[PDB]
Amino acid sequence: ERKWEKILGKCP
Amino acid sequence: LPSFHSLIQEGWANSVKVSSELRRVQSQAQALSEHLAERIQEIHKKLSDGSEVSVLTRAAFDAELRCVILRGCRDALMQECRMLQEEAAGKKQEMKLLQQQQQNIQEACLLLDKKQKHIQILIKGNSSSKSQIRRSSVEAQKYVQDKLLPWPQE
Amino acid sequence: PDCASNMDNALMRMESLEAEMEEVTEQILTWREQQKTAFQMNSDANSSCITA
Amino acid sequence: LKTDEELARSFRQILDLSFKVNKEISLQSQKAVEETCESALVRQWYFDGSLP
Amino acid sequence: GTTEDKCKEMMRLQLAYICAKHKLIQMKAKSASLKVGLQWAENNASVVQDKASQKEENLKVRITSLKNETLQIENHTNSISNEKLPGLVRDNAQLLNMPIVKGDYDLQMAHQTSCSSRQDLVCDHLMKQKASFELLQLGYELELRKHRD
Repeated sequence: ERKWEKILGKCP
Repeated sequence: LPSFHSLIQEGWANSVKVSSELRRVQSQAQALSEHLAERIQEIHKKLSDGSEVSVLTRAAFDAELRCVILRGCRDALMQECRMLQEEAAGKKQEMKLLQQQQQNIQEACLLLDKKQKHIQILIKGNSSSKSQIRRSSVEAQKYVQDKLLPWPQE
Repeated sequence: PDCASNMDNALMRMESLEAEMEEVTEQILTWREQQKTAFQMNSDANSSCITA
Repeated sequence: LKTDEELARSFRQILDLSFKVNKEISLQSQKAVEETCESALVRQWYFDGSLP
Repeated sequence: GTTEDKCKEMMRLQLAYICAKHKLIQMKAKSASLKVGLQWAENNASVVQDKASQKEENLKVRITSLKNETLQIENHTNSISNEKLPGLVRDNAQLLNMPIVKGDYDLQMAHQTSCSSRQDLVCDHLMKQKASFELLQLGYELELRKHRD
């Protein structure tokens, strides 16, 4: 979750 | 009907089958890599007479070997891409059969509603008919009393 | 005698169904922790390659 | 008669143990691909097909 | 929460499928690659002794030509492994849901057929009752006609 929110600017 | 748990278990069993093939292909790739290294070393020992021409011939052998190994990798990836594309095409056809079942489910709902309206009409019709039979009985008795029974005196 | 003989022959097959459950439990738990040693050692191995 | 219930309670939990172990390993396997491929290419697999 | 756990379980299944299938295809490609390399090395081992008579300038050109072909094959291999292969593995992952959708529609169809049959049974009973009432009603009309004569 945290890995990809940090790359999307939005919670996956 | 395979329970959702049996369908997920069949999905996981298929994923485990994929993971078991991965281990088998891994061990085969390791043994082929060792046997290639022995054969490169044996060719290398026969070229040991120390001269400039031996070194260039060895570098040409290593360059031709590298080119062949990469060509074999590309062609194998293209074959697996084709196999995946055929598998996806087959499932897309079973998708069209599912759309046709959804349409039959909608038509059957409309049929259920039409039959339900007809049941309501029949219930109302039978209640009316029961009421009409009661009136017809009273009409026949009243005709006998008012019209037939007086005649003997005349 | 045949009642006793057949009843012990039933219980030894119930004892055998306990034994298959605990060994298959240890197979599942053995493989669970085998996999983690292979996943760990690949992180150490690839971290070493950066040095080159 | 309660050993029958308990064998039937136990194997219906060993099936849960197996399923749960396999999710622990598959999530660990997935994570290794997502940290050996470029995070921009993995992002193009998972998210650029869905992004407002 | 039970449908959410089942959907998370299907997502885990699709993600496990993607990771396992992607690694499998990469290892199949490496295995095929080594097998072709071995076959080429064995077939050329005897020929290296006789080629020791070749002039030095021609060997330099061959090495440069093979380095250029090596670079073109690496670029084509990288395009398949990084773009086409992940895409097709993902589309096959999404289609794993189809047997579940199939099982639900068969259940709905069976349920509707049962409801339709039960509606026809209710209709048939109401029509039998209607037929008995119309016979009784005609009986009164015929009686009234005889009374008029």
